Amino acid sequence: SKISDNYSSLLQVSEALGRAGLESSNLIVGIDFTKSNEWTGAKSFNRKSLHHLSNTPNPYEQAITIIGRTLAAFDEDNLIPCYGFGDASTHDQDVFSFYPEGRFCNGFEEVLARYREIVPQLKLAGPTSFAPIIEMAMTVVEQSSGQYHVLVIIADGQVTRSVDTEHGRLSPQEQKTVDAIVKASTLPLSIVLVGVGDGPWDMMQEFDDNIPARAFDNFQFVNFTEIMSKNKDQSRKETEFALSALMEIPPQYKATIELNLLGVRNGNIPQRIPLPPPVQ
Ligand SMILES: [Ca+2]
Ligand SMILES: [Ca+2]
Ligand SMILES: [Ca+2]
Ligand SMILES: [Mg+2]
Repeated sequence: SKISDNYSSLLQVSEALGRAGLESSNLIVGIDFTKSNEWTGAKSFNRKSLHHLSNTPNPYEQAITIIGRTLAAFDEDNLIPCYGFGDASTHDQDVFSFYPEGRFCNGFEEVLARYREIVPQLKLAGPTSFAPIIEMAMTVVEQSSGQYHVLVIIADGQVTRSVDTEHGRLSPQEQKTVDAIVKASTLPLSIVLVGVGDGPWDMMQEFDDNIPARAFDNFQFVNFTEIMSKNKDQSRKETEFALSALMEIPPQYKATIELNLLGVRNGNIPQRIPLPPPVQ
C-alpha cells in the first residue's frame, strides 16, 4: 500500500527506526548523466548545466554533500558503491561503476571527489531510464543475500517520454522503469530519488505514490531544489532533507520483514554487470 508522510520531524523518524530495531543498512548511489541536465537548470541554476563545474557547487555536488552529512550513518561501513548512467557509453541500457574494478568509494568525500573527476570527461546523453540503475541495485542486494539497501538516485527526473502522450500511455523507458520498480519490491531495497533542477516532477511523484503492481511502496521522491530554495537556515535545510529522504524508511524496512524479503535470496534476479567508467 501507499506510504504517506507520517513523521513531522527528523526525531520522529529516528524513534520510528528505533522501535523497528534497525541494526544494519547500506547505501547505493546512482547519478543521472543524461543530456536533459543541460536544460533543467534553466530556472534553478541560472541557465547552466546541472553538471557544470565551477567555483559554485552544482546541484549534484550539493546533493552528494548534503547526503554525506545527513545519511552517512545509514551506510554501516562507509563504503559506497556508486554508478553513473545515461552518458554516451551507457545510454538507457547500462550503468557504469565509478571505479574500474568496482572498487567502492570510501566515504562521501570521495564520492564527491570522484564525481568531480568523472563528469567533465563524459558525453551527457540518453535516453533516460531508471531500469538499469535499479537493476544494478537489485544485483547488489541479491549478491549480499538480501541485506537491506537504500538506493539513492540523484537525477533531474526527466525520464524519456513523448510530450503528446495519447494519453497516459508510457514510453518504453517509463514502462521499463516501472517494471524495475515492481521487480525491486521482491527484494529488501528502498529507493530514494533526490530530484535536482527545475522538474517537472509529475512522473517522479507517480513513482513515489502510484504503482499498484508492486508489493510495497519502495520509492520515495525528494524535491531537493524546493528544500534548498526555502529562505531558511542551512542546518534547517539539511534537517528537512534528512526528514524527506528518510520519511518512508521505517515502514519500508518493516515491510521487508513482513514480506519475508530481509536476508532471503530471491533466486530470480539476473546479474547486471556494470561497465567501466569511460574515463582516463
Ligand atoms: Ca556500504
Ligand atoms: Ca512512496
Ligand atoms: Ca512519498
Ligand atoms: Mg534525461
